[PDB]
Amino acid sequence: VLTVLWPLNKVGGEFLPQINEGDLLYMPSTLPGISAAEAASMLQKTDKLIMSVPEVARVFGKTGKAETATDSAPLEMVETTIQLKPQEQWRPGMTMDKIIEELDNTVRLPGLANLWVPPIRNRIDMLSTGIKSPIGIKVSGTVLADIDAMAEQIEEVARTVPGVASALAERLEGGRYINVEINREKAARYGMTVADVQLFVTSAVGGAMVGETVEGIARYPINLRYPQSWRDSPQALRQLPILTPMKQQITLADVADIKVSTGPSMLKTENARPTSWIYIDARDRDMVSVVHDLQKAIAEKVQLKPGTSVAFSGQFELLERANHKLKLMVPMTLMIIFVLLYLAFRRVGEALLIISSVPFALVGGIWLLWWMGFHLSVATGTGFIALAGVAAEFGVVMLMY
Amino acid sequence: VTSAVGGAMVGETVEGIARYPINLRYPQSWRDSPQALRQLPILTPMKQQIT
Amino acid sequence: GVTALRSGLAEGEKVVSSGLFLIDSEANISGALERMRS
Amino acid sequence: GVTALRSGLAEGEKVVSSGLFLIDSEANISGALERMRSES
Amino acid sequence: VIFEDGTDPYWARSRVLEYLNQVQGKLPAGVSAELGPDATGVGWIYEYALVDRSGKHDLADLRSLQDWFLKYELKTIPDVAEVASVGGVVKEYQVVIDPQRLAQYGISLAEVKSALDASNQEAGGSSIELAEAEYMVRASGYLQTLDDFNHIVLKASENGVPVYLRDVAKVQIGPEMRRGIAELNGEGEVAGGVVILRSGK
Amino acid sequence: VQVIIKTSYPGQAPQIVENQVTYPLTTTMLSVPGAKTVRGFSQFGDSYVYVIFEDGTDPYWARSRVLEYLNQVQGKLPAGVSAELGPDATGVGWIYEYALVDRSGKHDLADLRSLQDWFLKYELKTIPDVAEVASVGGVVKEYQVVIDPQ
Amino acid sequence: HIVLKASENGVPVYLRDVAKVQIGPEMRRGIAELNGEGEVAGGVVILRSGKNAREVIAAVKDKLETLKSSLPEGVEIVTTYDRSQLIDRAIDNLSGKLLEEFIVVAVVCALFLWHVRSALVAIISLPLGLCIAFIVMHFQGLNANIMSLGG
Amino acid sequence: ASGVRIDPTQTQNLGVKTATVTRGPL
Amino acid sequence: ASGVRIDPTQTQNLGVKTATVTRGPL
Repeated sequence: VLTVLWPLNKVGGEFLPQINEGDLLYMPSTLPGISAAEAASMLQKTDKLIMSVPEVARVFGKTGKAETATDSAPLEMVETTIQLKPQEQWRPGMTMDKIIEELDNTVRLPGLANLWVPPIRNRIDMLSTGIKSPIGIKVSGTVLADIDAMAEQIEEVARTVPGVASALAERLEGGRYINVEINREKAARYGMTVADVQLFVTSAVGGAMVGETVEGIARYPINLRYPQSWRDSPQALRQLPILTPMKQQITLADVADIKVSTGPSMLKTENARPTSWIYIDARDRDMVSVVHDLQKAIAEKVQLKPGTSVAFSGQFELLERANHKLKLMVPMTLMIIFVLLYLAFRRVGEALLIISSVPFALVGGIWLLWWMGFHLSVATGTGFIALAGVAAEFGVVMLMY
Repeated sequence: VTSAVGGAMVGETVEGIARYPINLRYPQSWRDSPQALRQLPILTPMKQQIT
Repeated sequence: GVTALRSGLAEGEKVVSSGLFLIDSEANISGALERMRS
Repeated sequence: GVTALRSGLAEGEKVVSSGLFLIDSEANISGALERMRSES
Repeated sequence: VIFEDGTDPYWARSRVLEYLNQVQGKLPAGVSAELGPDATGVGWIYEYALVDRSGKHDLADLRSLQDWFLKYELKTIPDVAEVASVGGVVKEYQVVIDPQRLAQYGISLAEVKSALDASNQEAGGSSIELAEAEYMVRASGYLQTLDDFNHIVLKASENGVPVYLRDVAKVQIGPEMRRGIAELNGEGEVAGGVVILRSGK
Repeated sequence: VQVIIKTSYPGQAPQIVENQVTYPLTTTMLSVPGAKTVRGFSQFGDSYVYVIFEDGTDPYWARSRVLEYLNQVQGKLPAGVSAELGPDATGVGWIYEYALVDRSGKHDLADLRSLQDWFLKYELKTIPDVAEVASVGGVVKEYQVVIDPQ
Repeated sequence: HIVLKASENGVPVYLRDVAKVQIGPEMRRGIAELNGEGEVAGGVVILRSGKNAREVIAAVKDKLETLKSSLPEGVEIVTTYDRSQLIDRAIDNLSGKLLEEFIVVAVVCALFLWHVRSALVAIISLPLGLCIAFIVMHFQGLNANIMSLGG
Repeated sequence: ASGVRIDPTQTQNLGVKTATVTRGPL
Repeated sequence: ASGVRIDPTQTQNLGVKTATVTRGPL
């Protein structure tokens, strides 16, 4: 028994083994304020690099969302669906982990945190914890400024950790604004209501939809707007032409101040509490070790602020739930195994002999895991519960003779 | 009747999570009683001053 | 549905029939065209 | 398309005009922006 | 609507809902039939009064404290269907019109109402690309100061001399029409809150 | 089990979407029978509310439940806006994904998006067990009335 | 020819007089790129949570043949994701393993039972133990997957 | 540290709708 | 050391263009 104490303190811990799907998704995170035009260029540049790897056959990049409520992705976020060639076409010593390595090493741009995950895996992780990456840290509070400050520190300590490849926390107020601060008094002078002035913001400057054409089954948007030239920039907005009700020719600056500012980019809430998620990408180490190290680095080098809370969601959250259910599950399996022996042979002393024959089958598995180079997980965990009932089945067919 | 005499809500202020009612109304003096209602001032469309 | 040109192109030149290449809601047209050369 | 500065630079100096966002982002993360401010 | 014994509570609800749909049109234009909470009068579980003895806070301040802080700190509790505000005062922006100033300024009650209705919203100008970044064009326009009310434009000469809401009205902060009153120990009006439990929990 | 609630609030800033649409929406969905957690997304003119239900909850019970709660909240929302109920699926439901391409040039991005939106979407949605055929990418033809201020 | 204004004369002012009416793109809310060499329009099939993907994908792949005729000349549907391909591989893998074990057990329960009828006893303990499980799953609602077959 | 280069400029090889400049009347 | 270093292959893949500061009338 005291010999199993070695492989034990040598193996890693994951929630589930990384199941390899025929293909995988590129998700790359970035700072809040990117423009659709640039982000879309970022997409094609990124795809060209992905496709430059011999193992991949198709690449389907996607910034923004698809027409469905099952997709609330910003135009700043990127999901690309990478299709890997048939396994019987990979280069010599090529393996999944090895492909991802050339991908994360080839496909990379400044200020862009790479993230590679199998589709089904990812789609489920997000539906469970919300985090797209295996390791996630949730900073919560009621002061966006505070929680952002926290996520930022936690962000940089995360990249000092041995096995982390990339760590980015989404900002809660990295959004950029051009404010049209309308001046009631100024506008009133021209006989204009706030609503009157605003029509130029929604339609003249912005391209608000005004109606739709009806073409058979289909519909298409109709809209009013000045040529882009008049709405190129702030200064342009300050000289935005306005024909007042009293046929006076003025400029937007005559009834409003236009100030550039910074504020919320997208308000993320969880149970009505604002929150920022820090996406961590570690794939060389085993999971549990990484998070256990993150928990240390974070604890020692980051002083929590009053309203701020830090948490470790992701798969690790699923792992902890399962372990509390397993440690409360062993006695169950140990009193049920205890009674089916208490019944077959009826002897109290005798049965305690058989059930006490399974701590020998445990050391057997652990040594094999280590040699096979595996990690502890709900996968292996299930194996030991099943294995127990077999060392207890055997335990009886040796006491039978 | 709805706004001058009664105090029908006309809109709401938006103050963060909260909202508060806005309303138009004559001072109570003009709507104190029946007789008061009979002399309720009305500025007609054609700028005529009636009751 | 067809615009006449005073100058800029030569008879026979090829031209793509789409402003559908720069996102309406604000791809900065000047900078969006720049991305197509180098 | 062009903006005039009242101060802050020197004729000859080079300034990035394309790929600015991602680069500034990187300079933001690497602490450069914060370093730039703590210097003045 | 009272249902017979042994009726699945949530069946009864999902049933009323579908019937509401096929009756919504049989109702007057403006009106809409709202579905009540998942509880009943019996669900009234915990009831409290809000009181500041120093005077620092008044009936209006407390009702706001209730409506916009307590109501949301409590409703997030499991098995709680509703946290109802009882008593207190609802802050109301009272535009009290002088009938005489209307005539003196040649402005009709209707004109006032319409002007108000156009001086209290924000608007988006979409976005605009600067430095490969997305700039959201946001246009103010919300009422938030008494002065903002006072400067609701009603009329403007060719001169550029405008006539403001303040010229025909006084804009004061008053109480809304109380629909319910709460009194504590017979020595003061107060703002209260009652926790309502989901029937069967 | 996940029920989605998408609300559109055109032109309104993120902070306003949160205060007037999302927040009031998540706080009521939290006190929904069987609700485990609720995730909210307040974007520029969009409000995504994700309602996650506890294990062993009848999927269609959860839906019929959210619906009745939506009814008693529709009035607590801004005039124009209406809370829409999401599809019967989730992100995991993404099963088969394809791209539309004409290499000759005869058809462009707009033509293809139309082909998708008004032909393929309807040829596929009539398939059993398919909850939604979403268009991804492409260009939506728009009649642009560009006004000369002068 | 949207009328904006008209004199007593009968001379009207049209939308064309103050505006240019062009056909342009709407604001893209999502962008799709293929193989890093072009922007494209895509479509994604979404399955009703709790239903059969494999079952659905076939119906989809077949309906697409019905349409290859109806499709405009030069239009090509290149598939970018197919969950059906993984399913087949996964179910063929567990099937294969189920066959190998059976045989490797038989061969082994046939080298300790040196009579053929003895081996063919412990052997016919599987094709029967199989059926009972599969018959049970049909009353349960458990389809075949690496996890249900893995058991 | 891959020195693998990609062409940054945009790309459209999946088809383009083209028309040639004609000399004719309005 | 103020500033930030970036692998010249990434910036080249990003397609970084640059412009020289000058003085004159706007």
